[PDB]
Amino acid sequence: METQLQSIFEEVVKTEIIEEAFPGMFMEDEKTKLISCLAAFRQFWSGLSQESHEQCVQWIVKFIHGQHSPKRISFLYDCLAMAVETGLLPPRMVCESLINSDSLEWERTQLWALTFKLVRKIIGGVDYKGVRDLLKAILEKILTIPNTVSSAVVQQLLAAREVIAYILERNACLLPAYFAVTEIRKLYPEGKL
Amino acid sequence: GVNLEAFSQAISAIQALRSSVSRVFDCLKDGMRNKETLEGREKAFIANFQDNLHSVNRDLNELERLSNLVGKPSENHPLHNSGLLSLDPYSQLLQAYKWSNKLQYHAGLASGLLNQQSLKRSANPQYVDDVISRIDRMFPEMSIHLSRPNGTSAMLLVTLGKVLKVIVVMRSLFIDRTIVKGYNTEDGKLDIWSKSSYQVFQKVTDHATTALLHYQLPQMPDVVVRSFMTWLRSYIKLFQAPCQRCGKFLQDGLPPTWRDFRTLEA
Amino acid sequence: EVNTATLCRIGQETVQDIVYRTMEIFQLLRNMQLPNGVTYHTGTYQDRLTKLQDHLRQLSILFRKLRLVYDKCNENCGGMDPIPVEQLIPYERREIVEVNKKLKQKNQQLKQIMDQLRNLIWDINAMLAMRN
Amino acid sequence: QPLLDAVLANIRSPVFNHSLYRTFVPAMMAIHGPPIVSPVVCSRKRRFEEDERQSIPNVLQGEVARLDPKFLVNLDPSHCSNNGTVHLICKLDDKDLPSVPPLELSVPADYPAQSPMWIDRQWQYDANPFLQSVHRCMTSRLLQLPDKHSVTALLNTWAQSIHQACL
Amino acid sequence: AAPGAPRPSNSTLVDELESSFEACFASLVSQDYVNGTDQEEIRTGVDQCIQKFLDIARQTECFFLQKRLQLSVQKPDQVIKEDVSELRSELQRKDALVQKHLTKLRHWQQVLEDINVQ
Amino acid sequence: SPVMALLLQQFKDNIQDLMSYTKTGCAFNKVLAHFVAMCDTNMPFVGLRLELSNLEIPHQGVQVEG
Repeated sequence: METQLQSIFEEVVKTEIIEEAFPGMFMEDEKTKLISCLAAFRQFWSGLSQESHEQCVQWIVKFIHGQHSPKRISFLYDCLAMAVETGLLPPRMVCESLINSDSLEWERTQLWALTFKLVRKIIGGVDYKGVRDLLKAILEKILTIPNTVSSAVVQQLLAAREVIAYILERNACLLPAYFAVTEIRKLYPEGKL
Repeated sequence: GVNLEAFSQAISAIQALRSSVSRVFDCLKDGMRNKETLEGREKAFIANFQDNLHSVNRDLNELERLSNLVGKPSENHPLHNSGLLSLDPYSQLLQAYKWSNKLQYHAGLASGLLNQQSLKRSANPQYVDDVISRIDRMFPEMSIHLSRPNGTSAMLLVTLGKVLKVIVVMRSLFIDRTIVKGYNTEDGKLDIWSKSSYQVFQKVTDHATTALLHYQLPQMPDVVVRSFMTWLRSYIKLFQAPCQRCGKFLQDGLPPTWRDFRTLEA
Repeated sequence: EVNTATLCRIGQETVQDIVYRTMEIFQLLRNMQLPNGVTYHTGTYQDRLTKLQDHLRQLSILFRKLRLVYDKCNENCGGMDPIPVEQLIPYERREIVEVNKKLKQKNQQLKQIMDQLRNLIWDINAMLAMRN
Repeated sequence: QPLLDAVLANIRSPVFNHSLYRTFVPAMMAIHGPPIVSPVVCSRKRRFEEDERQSIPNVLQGEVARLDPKFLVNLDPSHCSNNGTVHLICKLDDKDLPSVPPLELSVPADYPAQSPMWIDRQWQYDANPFLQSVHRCMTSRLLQLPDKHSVTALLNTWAQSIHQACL
Repeated sequence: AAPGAPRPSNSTLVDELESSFEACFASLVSQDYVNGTDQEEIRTGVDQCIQKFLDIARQTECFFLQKRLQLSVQKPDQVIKEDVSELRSELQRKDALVQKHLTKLRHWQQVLEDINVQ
Repeated sequence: SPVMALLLQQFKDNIQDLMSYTKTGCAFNKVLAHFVAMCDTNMPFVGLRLELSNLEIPHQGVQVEG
């Protein structure tokens, strides 16, 4: 079921093989093959007990942060975003599954930057008033960081401030801001620096 | 008399036993220098007992035991001590023996490591051949003989264990033009040039020619023919083929590097 | 009569010969067994003794000539003493060239002569192939 | 066989590891007499001062020292000093045709990632059709590179894609 | 002064070759008693002596080659004279071989005429 | 032992003549020799890289100054 599905997806996604990588003459698939893999995955999980699909969605994250492969991580994020854009793969479920359990504060700063760029691109995620809840977890990741980390990861880690500023500024057109206040109340009890 | 090596090994073993005893009693004379989590260094104590278990290695000498129990009262040595008391200068004989053995081993190692030659080039006797052949014939299971039916060159044949006899034409040295023939031979009235084989003995002849072109030295043909004879005699078994199975091809014979292994392996 | 480059080549050949003679004296020392072993009582013994005596005398003369040629090369530092072309390695003569051309022509003639000679030798070998 | 000393060493729990001194050292110094088994003076300062403090992690330094001289790496605006540690601003100054300098921002030396990030590419690649084909080839090659590395793998793949996709 | 980084030293590479040569020979003969026991203790010394000997021989050959190149690039007339002498020697050797072959051929002609005489 | 069918479609023909014209340069040795020797000298190195990936930095392909 889910294990066999993940095995098939890994066998399909992991197309990288250095077979005789010597500088020989052994002779843009990043778009067409991506859509093909997305369609195959959608046709597979469409009839695979979609009620538990959200669980498998979290299982997807199991493969997300597996490889280091920053270009491949960006490609995977882009193709999964496109697959979400096809109406399938509800955005709230996938963002909730990807945000937690793989945060790795400063452990994968590149993966952090790509993940925050992705959630910024998918920050639409239109839903009911139960969306700002995810924001809470975001602040949690900002809480597990003293502001004395490294002079290099400043603008790199600034993606968090960027996405939160975008959320709260477009709240005039994204989501009611008083709910944002009552959500951030979980960080401060009326004044906590 | 390799038993001398066994007795030296036993001496080293008992000296190691004494050293291990001293070391373990010295370690017991010290405690935990800096552990701070657990005095696991006491386990090294048990490890020291392993070295004391090396005392059982001295028991292995009982296998090497019974090395010498004979008469021969010191092998013709006593001349002045057991003989003429006034003959005190005897030990000069033993001194000369040690000197000669030391010189022999020294020059042997020197010649062995002098393979890195440094001479760029040279720029600014049938009785001897028969004698060299007869001297080389002095090894067991290597009955050779020559007849010289045609020409002043040497016609030598070798037959070691089987009917795989080999002929090698020489020019008083560097015997080229090898021909091995398994189970017939000297047809007509002398040596022949049929060179017929089973697609494997012909390969053996190719190997022999390659070795002759390979083991050719600029001078000193004695060492050349000695290496040749050893290289040929190394074929006495033809029963094992490492680095592969026993049937990699038609047959697995090529010991060019002082060891036989599976053929087609360069 | 400078012969300086030839002198340096001779010194190189002399040190090469010194190394080869060291190898030779070691190879002749390793096979110096006990005198009264089997039969080599004094004959081959004294023979190789005189052989190594001549070896050491020749090696001493060679060391003398090596010292001499080294002193000559040292004293040869006259004019253009630094000559930095060592680290700066790149990356009349007409009469000598004409004599060389004539020598190579005579050598080609002798080469054709030797070709005819070896052709006749191969022919004789062919005849012997027909022998009984 | 002599496990008695083993169980005794097990018993040696109390902190006074000085009774064994009086127990063993008399006979030891009696039969063995090396009172100075190491009279050589031993007084060295372990840690006085040892730090680079003047450059990036030298791991990438030793790596980039091996690359071909046809790759010319420079220093970008200061945003990859210590943690990121790499701003691979390189020029392929050689006999082949030149191109746009890559970004290739790798991560801390732990290497749970690679270099290619391609920030300034958005306008540097889509403008020129040939350079767009070069970018397509480079992406297809990088995606087929299993766990590419800091300087060698990325720059090598980039150069080979740039000089293969000429056509 | 020896263990440090600087190492001022001179007066070598001339007699040092003979020094290294004679080094691993006094262990064989000296005015001292020779112990009647030895096991691989001589190899540890002879290997070092032989490698030092090879190293110093290579050093001397490199010095000679450097002087060769300096005098060649400075004055190639010596190289021209050397080539001339080599050509003279080759011609003399060829003439000697030709004379020997001619003598052998004449002897064989004589003995062949004698054999055909029957 | 069944043949592990991994074709990889690894071939340059007939664009190998282009690689030949890129350099300074009657059988077809000039191309078959390349196509065999590249793998003949690559396979040991890729195997070494595979076995060495356990320790550290198994980056492969850095030519010796070209």
